[PDB]
Amino acid sequence: NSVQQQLEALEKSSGGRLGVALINTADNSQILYRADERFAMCSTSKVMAAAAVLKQSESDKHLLNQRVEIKKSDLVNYNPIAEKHVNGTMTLAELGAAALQYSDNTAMNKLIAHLGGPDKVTAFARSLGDETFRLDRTEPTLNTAIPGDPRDTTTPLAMAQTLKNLTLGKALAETQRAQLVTWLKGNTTGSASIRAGLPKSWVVGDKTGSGDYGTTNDIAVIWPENHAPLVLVTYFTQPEQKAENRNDILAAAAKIVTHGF
Ligand SMILES: *[B]([O])([O])C1=[C]C2=C([C]=[C][C]=[C]2)S1
Repeated sequence: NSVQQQLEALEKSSGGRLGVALINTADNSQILYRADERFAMCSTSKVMAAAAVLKQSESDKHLLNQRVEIKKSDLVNYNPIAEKHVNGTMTLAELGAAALQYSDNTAMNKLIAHLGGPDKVTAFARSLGDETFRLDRTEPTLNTAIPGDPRDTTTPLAMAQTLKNLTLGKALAETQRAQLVTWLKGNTTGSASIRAGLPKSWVVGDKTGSGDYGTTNDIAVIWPENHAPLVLVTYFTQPEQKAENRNDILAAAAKIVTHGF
């Protein structure tokens, strides 16, 4: 059975909608499945927010050390790093780390509020040639992931193309590009997702995302031991609002598309 058939068989038994975009930078060949369809990004959009601040930091050498006050009121839901700093301060770099590596929502909203709001993250994405990405809301409401809702969505292919540009490509200056990579490699939240479908020795940098309707996402950059890097986006969402998240589906989708490398 072909990869396309394995992914269609995986989607069918899953009770949800599967979106996959793999980019093999060796020859820029692509494995695509619903790759032009819109999915709620959920926390995977946190990569774009941080990246935007890294871009700013190219022309402002004092930015990433700029201190930001964390008060109790700033605490939305789920603030694993930010809660440890209430009545204190975090630098933008520490916020960019917390947002990516622990999926901290306080950190995400601080980055958004610094940039000037969700529209500004959208604007940044556009400047990278990404005409699909759109961030509309702050945390946690950006995770409603309602079917048919265009807010806070993008497509697997577009997000794979942008992630490639951000981590391996021309989007950021070298120093900034290297920091984003370092941040993604040190993710702590992606063990049961794409990483679970790959060889253990492979190096991986990823940002997971989950929301309502069982929306379960993960976007990764993969460095094999004897091959060029791979960029993989795996998106998955389900019909019913209180569906269970399904990281195992992302691990399964990762294993299917990499069987050959
Ligand atoms: B993300 O997509 O990984 C997350 C979204 C929310 C979290 C906690 C509380 C509300 C939304 S983590």
